[PDB]
Amino acid sequence: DTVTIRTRKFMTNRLLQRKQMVIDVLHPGKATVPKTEIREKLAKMYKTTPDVIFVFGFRTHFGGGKTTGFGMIYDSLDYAKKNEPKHRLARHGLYEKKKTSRKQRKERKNRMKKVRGTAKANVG
Amino acid sequence: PVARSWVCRKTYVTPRRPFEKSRLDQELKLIGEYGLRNKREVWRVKFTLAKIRKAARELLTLDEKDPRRLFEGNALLRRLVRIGVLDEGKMKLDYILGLKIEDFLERRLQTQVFKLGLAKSIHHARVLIRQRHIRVRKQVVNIPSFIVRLDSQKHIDFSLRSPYGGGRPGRVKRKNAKKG
Amino acid sequence: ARGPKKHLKRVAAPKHWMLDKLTGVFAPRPSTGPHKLRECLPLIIFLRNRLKYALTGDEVKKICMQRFIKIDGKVRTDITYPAGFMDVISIDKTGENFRLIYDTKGRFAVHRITPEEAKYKLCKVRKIFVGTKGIPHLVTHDARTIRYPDPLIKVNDTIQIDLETGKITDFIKFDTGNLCMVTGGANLGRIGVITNRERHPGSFDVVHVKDANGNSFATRLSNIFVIGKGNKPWISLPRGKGIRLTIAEERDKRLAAKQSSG
RNA sequence: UGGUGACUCUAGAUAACCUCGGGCCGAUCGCACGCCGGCGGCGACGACCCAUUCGAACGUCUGCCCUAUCAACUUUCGAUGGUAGUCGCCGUGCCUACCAUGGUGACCACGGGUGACGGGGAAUCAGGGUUCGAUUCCGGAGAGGGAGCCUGAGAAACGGCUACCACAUCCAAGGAAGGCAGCAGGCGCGCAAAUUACCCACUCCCGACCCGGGGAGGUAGUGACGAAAAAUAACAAUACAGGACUCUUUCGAGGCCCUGUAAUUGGAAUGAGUCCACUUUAAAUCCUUUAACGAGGAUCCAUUGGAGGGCAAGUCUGGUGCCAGCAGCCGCGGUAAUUCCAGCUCCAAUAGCGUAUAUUAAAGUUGCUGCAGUUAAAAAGCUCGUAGUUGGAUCUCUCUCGGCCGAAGCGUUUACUUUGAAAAAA
RNA sequence: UACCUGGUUGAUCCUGCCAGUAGCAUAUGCUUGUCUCAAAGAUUAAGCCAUGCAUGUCUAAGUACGCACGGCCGGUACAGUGAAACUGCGAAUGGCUCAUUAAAUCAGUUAUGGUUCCUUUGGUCGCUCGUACUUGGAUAACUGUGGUAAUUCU
Repeated sequence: DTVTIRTRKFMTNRLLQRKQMVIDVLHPGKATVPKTEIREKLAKMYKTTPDVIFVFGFRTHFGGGKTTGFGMIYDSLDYAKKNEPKHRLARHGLYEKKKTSRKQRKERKNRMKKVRGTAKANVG
Repeated sequence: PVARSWVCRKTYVTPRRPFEKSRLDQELKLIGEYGLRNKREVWRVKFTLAKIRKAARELLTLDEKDPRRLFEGNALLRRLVRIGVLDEGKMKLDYILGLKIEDFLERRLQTQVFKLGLAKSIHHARVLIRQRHIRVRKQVVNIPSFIVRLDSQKHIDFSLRSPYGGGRPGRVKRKNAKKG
Repeated sequence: ARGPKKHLKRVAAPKHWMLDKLTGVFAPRPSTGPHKLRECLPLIIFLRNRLKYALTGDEVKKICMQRFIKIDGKVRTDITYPAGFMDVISIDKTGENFRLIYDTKGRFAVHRITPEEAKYKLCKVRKIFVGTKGIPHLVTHDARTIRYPDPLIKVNDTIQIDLETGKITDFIKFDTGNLCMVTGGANLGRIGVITNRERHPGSFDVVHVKDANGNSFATRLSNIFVIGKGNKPWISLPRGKGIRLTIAEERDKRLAAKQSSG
């Protein structure tokens, strides 16, 4: 067969400007559908652009029948960029995290703790 | 402090006398008849039966109209008839003490696959269930100890992807076809 | 041991919050406020666990800092704000108003009220005292002080408060025959008409309450909250009308509903 | 005025006082428009006082392991009480002055011991119990040992300070600087315990704060502490074996069912593994999902203890010959060793099994339930006697205002029993 | 599952203990294919610690004449972003360990009418009879001159 999408626990959250739902994906003989194809399917189902649709947490049931995950369709892309976790934005190429590791930041902070004034900017 | 849970329990009891001849013979009879792997499966079913018997025995000392006796005994009886161990005609607390270990061993998915004819022998049934060939309703079940409820007995099919029921030959058949 | 504590362990959190045991070590320690720590519901619990508008506490913060939440007519931006009994939670963005009424299992039920009923609340008065050149003050269970109350309002009565002004509009005396809800103890959340009050000087008075179905229970005097005058409540009751069902009756009702509808 | 069971409460009134180290009545900031030199709406921040929100502190009642080879203890070093004060946030011998001579104890005071932090709880347990609880929840205490403090609402704080004691660091010898019983990691100790990893995505906490931070916490690495599920084969044809809930003058047809070191043969099934794309997730850090390859000695080879009894299973064979060794106990071994060293075979549990120690049941061998004391261990030489323990019969709607109860009260008290309230979760 | 068995004797019945038997918790030995949950320097040394990290924090709304960036007219008092520094808050929570501790801690009960309370929340906040269209002096950050082998010294 082909991939089927259903949206179980649909809810309209006006407080975060979105619609949040549970997505069931029927792929009876395929690997777990990539999040992008599910996003295109949801965009077709809800008559919107697939750039305001964030899906995550997809678990495939034992035996290979279906997959269950969560999805959220935002009112616009700016509302998405405002209400979204930064990692789900980075999964769409809309956000880039810092490069430094925790260790570098912590040691740099402790190094600046040992100087006073503008010399703090001269550490690191 | 961790967000984890340490709740766990053992599901069997090791017998007091390790080398009782009659006990060994009976346990081997059960293992051979139901195709179990070791004595721990026999002891596990024994432990569940013993706990059910203990609950029933405690509830039989209460007054026949004690609300806790009514609620808990009705729940226990409904559970026992749900998995088909107890006939719904015999739904008194005193009939719980009449159940044997083989009534609980009969409801295993291995035994049910053997009985419904999907397998030629009980060991064949075990290897079938363990090899993702048997599904209950729409769920592939790999666990031979799966206790089948009464409402689930009618739906034990042969899986929709198994070579025996779904229509895709296995590795051996495909390789032999590729040989010629 | 030195100074106040600021954390609340998940297993040490009140049971009526219905929190998990695997979602982190900690629970939202409610901020100080009108209601006690164990007799409240933090806004994060209400928004995320009950209404499920937010999946995480960060989304609760995102909701609250948009000023979409009001409690008793005031916009509250603290996600651990303790909202307690009788409190009115207004969400004008979604146009819905809730009142925190105990469920019969002693838990805060998600109870929806009309916008007309969100304009007021009931408050159990905790003390009356004259102070500051003869001005009489009244302190309720919200820890809110009202000057110049009606002279007939005494302790343990119930006053109706207009939230916009905060002034008393009416009151019910704590008298035999007035409807009351139990706010503490084993009988928490139960609603019935007061039938007796056995006074124990120097100790806790015991109030006997008769439920609408005839069941009779008792509580301490500090656990009674008069709802209305006579059998008529002054607020809309939750899905259950305060009538506790025995576990057998609950099981029978669930089975009958399953058979009837599915 | 008001309140409590109860105030020397709250409120009111009068004569005054008000700390040089006097206290309240805003010289503060942002955003929008607005009408005469006007009057303003919405917030942010900051005082004072009142209001158990969060607490803290200090009291009541009951409950705490062993020990008499600890029977008297405390009263100069306040011991118990009274009066006045000091100090303290307050009650109080908390301290001081004076007065009294008290206070505790076989119903175990005082002293000693504790591989003693207390509790929720854990193991075991027919009923009764016996042991354990450093350990993630609550309470306490400490931050090398003592002691003293600063700041502050809150600390006698130690990822704060001051000093001494012990240890130890850099020194240009003038000085300076320490505190892992936080997370990793190292040494030492020992029978005995993991990575100097990733991240604030979750749970929450802190801050001026929607934004920053968090070795709290999460996530992985090591992991046979432990717990759950669960492979190491299934089927068929073919010797043969037996029965025969099948047919016949023993006979035999035994595919009419079920076994069987048959390394027989035959095709099917599949995951351990290697690999790909997803999915997972803060980051593929597994599980799940799809796909490729992946079993005949399916060498893709299950082990740990045993075979006289207790106790399941060989007085089979070879070796040793009271030796070596086995053996928890009884015992085996000095030329057929059922017991040692081995081969074969067998059985017990099985991804687990053996051993040492502590502990529970067994132990009705600590006995309350529930043991014993003529002779097996044991009744004091005998009598008196205070605590202690036990103690014969009997004795058959409580008054009110409001004379339908909407409504009363003091009925000798306790134990006991039933009920009700209150009583963290895990 | 309210259970026993071997061992004193030539043999017997006992007392009685030893030994066996099952769980549990530490250590250890041999062995280990899959998968889930999970304990883990407690015991002896509350013994000693190299190194790194573990507590910091700014909104429209305390103080911005750091071009360190910055433009819109730029002798517009202050466009704006913003390190530093002063100010405020927190650092008394959390985490660790179990040394001390035997009516002590702790548990249940009750009390504070015998006290303290940052913060939150609700009130009071022109109640006082005698330049205000806004007062005073420092001080940081910044510039510049140094001292000590050495410090988060100054």
